Amino acid sequence: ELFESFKSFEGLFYFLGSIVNFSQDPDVHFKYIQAACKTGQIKEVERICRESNCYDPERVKNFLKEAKLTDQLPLIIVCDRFDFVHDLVLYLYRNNLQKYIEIYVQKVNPSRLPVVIGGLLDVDCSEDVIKNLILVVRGQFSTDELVAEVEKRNRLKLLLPWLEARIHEGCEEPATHNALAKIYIDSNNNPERFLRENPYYDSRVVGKYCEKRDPHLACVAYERGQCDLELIN
Amino acid sequence: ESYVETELIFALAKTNRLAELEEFINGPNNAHIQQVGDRCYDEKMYDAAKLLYNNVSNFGRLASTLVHLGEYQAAVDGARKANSTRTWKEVCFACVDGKEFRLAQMCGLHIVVHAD
Amino acid sequence: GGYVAPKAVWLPAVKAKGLEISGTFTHRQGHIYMEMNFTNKALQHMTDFAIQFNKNSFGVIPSTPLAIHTPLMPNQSIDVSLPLNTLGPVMKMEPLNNLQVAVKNNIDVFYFSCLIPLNVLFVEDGKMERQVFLATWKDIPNENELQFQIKECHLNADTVSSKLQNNNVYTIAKRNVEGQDMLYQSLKLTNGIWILAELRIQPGNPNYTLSLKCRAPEVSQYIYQVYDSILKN
Repeated sequence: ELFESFKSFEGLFYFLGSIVNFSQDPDVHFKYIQAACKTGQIKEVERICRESNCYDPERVKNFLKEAKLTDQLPLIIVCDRFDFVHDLVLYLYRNNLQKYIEIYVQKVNPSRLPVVIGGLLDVDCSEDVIKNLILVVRGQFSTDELVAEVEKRNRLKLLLPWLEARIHEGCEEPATHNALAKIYIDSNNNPERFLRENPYYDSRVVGKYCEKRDPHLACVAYERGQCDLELIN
Repeated sequence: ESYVETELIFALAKTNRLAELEEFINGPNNAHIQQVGDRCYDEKMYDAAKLLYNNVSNFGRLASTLVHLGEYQAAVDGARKANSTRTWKEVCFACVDGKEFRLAQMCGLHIVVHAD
Repeated sequence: GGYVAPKAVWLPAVKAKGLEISGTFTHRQGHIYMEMNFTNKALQHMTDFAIQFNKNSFGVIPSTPLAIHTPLMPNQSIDVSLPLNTLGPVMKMEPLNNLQVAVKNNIDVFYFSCLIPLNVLFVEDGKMERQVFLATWKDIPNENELQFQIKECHLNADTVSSKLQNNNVYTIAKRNVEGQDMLYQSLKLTNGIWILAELRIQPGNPNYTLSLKCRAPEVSQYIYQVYDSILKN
């Protein structure tokens, strides 16, 4: 407080930046952060803000959404470290999103792809950029929950080119293959020839789908899967 | 704060001073909608959570508040983009009760995808 | 193996500039250890660890330097087994089993105390011959005899005996007296002090009477405490 009494440019800033070593009062550390932002050098501090995580990211994030920097990207890190993704990407749609989401999923984490995309669909975004980011190289991904949030939104019609390019080389993922099966259910035809030359999809899955729809197709479904008792039932 | 501001707009609903509330709101609110924003229609003090959820784009919730409010045309006008199974059953049952039937079927189109 | 209390926090990080120590004591095949976990909750590397004890009732000291050879990095947590012996200076403390400790690192020296469970001081050669037991019991002044209650115990004499034996408390004789089991037991501390005991188990009584005779009766309360712990754990 005697520091901040004056201008208190950065002296006791460096002082804490030394003392931070086993310094567990996160409030003074956040004030220290504010200082690092006075003349922005959080660059070399945001890194330890990744390490130092004994604080309350709420008023922190508020300070951030007041701290204008236009290229900060620890806010995303603390965000998904505490899962403030909803309101974060919310204000992000409010102002702008071009690559922040993208640079996050590429360098930081392609894990939360599907959930954030579902958020985008919730905020009723522009599908094109979703296509584009899908084109952007990723790491890992789980399709099941993605198409689940889809079936909530009912707007899968857009990863299908991704599946096209992907199976274009022939990834034998029963996941993506039954996803194809779903989009073909949507396509409203008879891929029994496809159903047979594709052993990759899950017949049990497509059958438990078409329970209502198409027993005349659950036939060949269970016949690929030899699900005779299910065929009976 | 948020407390000050949230309960502030809450009391503003208590005093129905919307025509200046929502206008002040455009500033750095530092508050949290959808909590007092809830309380608005919760306390039936409508027409504001209308505006709140508007400036937060809370489709359906806002449309439901239109319903309880008696607003029914712009209700479907928001449902056309909201398009949640909720939105659809809302507009269906309400508009039937609203005794509008033409637009009722016009919106009932969008549910028949679900035979349930 | 005998009873070993779960580790407890001995020195919290916030009182020690980020150093957190948890600990317990064990006795392993005639050898006493102070088993600890050191965690660095600070932002500086910690080095130059050292430890010493104040003079204490049973002459407990570390027998070697503290075996921490690498810097303990921020967020790291190591297990440290410090061998102890009872060859050190003796000063009678209150409570009798209290141990004052100083731990140093490159940041500062920190102080804490902890209580030594006396069973780690129960030696292997503590089984009195029946003849000697009777004579010693009789030799010790009757005023030295102290009575304690092991509350809510339901172990059979046999189980009592086996558990105690595992902690170097030997059953010398058992007397069945109208349903009651009377167990006569001996144990011997690292300082040579014998403690004789009569445990009375009665039918319908959920509480056992532990009667202890010692030439240094001040010790008795503490034997009772750990006797109780061994039976309840």
